[PDB]
Amino acid sequence: GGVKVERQVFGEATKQPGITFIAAKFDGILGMAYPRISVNNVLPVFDNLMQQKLVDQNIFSFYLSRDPDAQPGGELMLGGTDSKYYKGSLSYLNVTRKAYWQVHLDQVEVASGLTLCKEGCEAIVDTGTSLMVGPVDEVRELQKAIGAVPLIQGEYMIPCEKVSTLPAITLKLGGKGYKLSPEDYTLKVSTLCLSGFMGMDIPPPSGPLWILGDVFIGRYYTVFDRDNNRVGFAEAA
Amino acid sequence: GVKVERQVFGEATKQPGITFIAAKFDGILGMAYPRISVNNVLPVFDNLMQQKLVDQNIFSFYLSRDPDAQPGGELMLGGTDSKYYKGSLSYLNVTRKAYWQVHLDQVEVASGLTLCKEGCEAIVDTGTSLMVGPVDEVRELQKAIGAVPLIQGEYMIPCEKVSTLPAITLKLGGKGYKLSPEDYTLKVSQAGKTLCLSGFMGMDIPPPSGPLWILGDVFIGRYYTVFDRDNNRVGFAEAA
Amino acid sequence: PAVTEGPIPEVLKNYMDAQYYGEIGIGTPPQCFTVVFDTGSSNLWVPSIHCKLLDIACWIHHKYNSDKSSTYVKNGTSFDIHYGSGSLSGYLSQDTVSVPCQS
Amino acid sequence: PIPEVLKNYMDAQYYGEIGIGTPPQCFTVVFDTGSSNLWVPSIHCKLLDIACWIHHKYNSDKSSTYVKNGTSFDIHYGSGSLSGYLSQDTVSVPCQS
Ligand SMILES: *[C@@H]1O[C@H](CO)[C@@H](O[C@@H]2O[C@H](CO)[C@@H](O)[C@H](O)[C@H]2NC(C)=O)[C@H](O)[C@H]1NC(C)=O
Ligand SMILES: COc1ccc(CC(=O)NC(=N)NCc2ccc(C)cc2)cc1OC
Ligand SMILES: *[C@@H]1O[C@H](CO)[C@@H](O)[C@H](O)[C@H]1NC(C)=O
Repeated sequence: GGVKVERQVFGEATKQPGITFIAAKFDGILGMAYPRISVNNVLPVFDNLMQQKLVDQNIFSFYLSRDPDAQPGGELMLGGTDSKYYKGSLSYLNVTRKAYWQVHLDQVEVASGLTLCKEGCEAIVDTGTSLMVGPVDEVRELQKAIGAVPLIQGEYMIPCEKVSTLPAITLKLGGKGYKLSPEDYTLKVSTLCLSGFMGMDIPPPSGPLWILGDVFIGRYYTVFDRDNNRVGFAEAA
Repeated sequence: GVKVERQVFGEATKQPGITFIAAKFDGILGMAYPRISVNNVLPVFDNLMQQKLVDQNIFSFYLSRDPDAQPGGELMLGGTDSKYYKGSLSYLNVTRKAYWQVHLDQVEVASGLTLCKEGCEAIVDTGTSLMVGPVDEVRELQKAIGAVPLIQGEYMIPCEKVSTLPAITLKLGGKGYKLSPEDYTLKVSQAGKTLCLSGFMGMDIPPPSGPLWILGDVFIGRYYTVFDRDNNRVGFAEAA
Repeated sequence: PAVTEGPIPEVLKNYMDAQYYGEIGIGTPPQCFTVVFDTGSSNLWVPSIHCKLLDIACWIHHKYNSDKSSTYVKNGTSFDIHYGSGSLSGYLSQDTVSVPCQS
Repeated sequence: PIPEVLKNYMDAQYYGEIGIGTPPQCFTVVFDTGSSNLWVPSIHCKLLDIACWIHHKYNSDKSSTYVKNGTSFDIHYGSGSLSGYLSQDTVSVPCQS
């Protein structure tokens, strides 16, 4: 029960400077964004799979487990949606720019009162990002609001005893409200509690951008529609 | 046990970075000379000495290199544990009473390469896990043992090549302290992957203190170390 | 019932709620590699057997060998990718990509 | 002679247990022959100091042999830095609590 993408151009990496890839458990990356952000303008795997008419529906969906114990850890469904991993109906958001899976973010309301992204922002649905990313100043406001303290690389830590007490963070997308409970946007470490919110400034013309990483996708079953150029979300199961 | 009365210490209120988050220990108990003490505070052992709490003013270190052996090491205050060493101690006179500083005659690589040929100054440091030497000298060493640089003066060796590696002898007090490749290489495992870290690190210690070589836990691991304060010398034996 | 093929499920492995990777195949017969299906990038890359000795990551990761594939087509063109976290360089090649590995 | 059992972490960290005060408060320390100062985390450490959150803290109010100094200290190790203030008390090896 699998697919074979013929005549696919890929890169054979010979230089991987740093420690980034030493640490990494995977061997490489299979990019799934639009052909615009493809290095040396190479036709990506899904775009080739589309061209070769290897699926009926040109869509792909991600279920990501938020417990490293669970089996399977996730699922990528090529050419459809797995109904056994989501609740209720999909709610679609139109892609604003066909490079990343870019959608308009209406607001980021912190249950406590604070509202970030008040005039509206642009966000990207990124599976290769584990945390939520936002502008340095906006994310700095957020962590002052949830009693978190900075460590390094725009990362913040919360005392674990305070995680219960924390406010929810709702993301207003396509008119609907996508709530993240403190247990959703915080990760236990080594025992330290890492905030699922990271401060990083993406420079223009691409930026500023918010990144809805695995923290988000883990809570909301994500659908990537290429025929209709939209992103659908449903309460993960 | 022993009780060191009227000891001045520091109560840390700021620990910037990640260094101490990561660390499994709560603090540091320094055991070098009072010269390198911040705000010239009399150190724990110097106080323990003054209070005549031990018969002999010496301290020993056995460090297990299993690593998971029980116990994983021993500090013997006021003596030497004979159950952790082989043969007799061979003493080296301390050259400068700040660190536990001894003269290093040469760094020999079995395959051919000699480093510290005219002689250097080394420090016996328990708070250093690896061997440290000057950046250029250590760079020569890893070219010689087919290791490649990782980051922050740290080098990595393909594990398949560890068998084939040459020994490294340290000439101290006339005697020769060999380190087999299994002694000077660390089998670092993480996320179900194994790498072999070279026990040799390149770092330049600036003057007046430097240049200095550092004989860390890699050395002390293979050689039971004795720190004599009455006679101002450092003794070594083969660890058991 | 006798039904039509339908969608392809690619089981993903979760590492510490930080890494989500699945298995793929490159070549004929397929050579297995684990990849991150990154919706934030548009390029496919795996470590080459022709990788420079300085690249430590290569030592502990699966390497593509073009000589073992019959569907391999040489292009040779050099590439460079920059991600928010890291970077890499190498050269382009063309081959069959199987999902899942199917070896 | 007194034997101080040491714990080995990944052939990189060798630390043993000690006591500060009357009654002794337990802390794990690195017996570093490359340094000459004794320091442990204080209960009066800054909320910003995350390392403090997951490490044992000295409380001078719980010790009867505590003698106040107050003098500020600043240590700079290759790897990292720390600052705090000086204090005097009884140091037990091993903890003996
Ligand atoms: C390198 O591989 C690339 C990718 O297939 C080749 O260039 C592309 O060719 C396709 C048609 O097959 C075009 O649609 C792309 O737009 C081209 N890429 C770029 C950079 O725009 C290229 O010819 C191969 N090189 C060699 C020397 O074989
Ligand atoms: C295992 O964790 C630690 C152990 C000890 C310390 C203190 C320290 O820096 N000790 C040391 N021995 N430094 C080496 C040196 C370098 C130059 C000269 C001149 C002298 C000595 C800090 C640690 O946290 C990372
Ligand atoms: C603090 O301790 C040092 C070292 O023992 C001593 O010289 C100094 O006088 C003390 N300071 C005070 C204010 O007690």
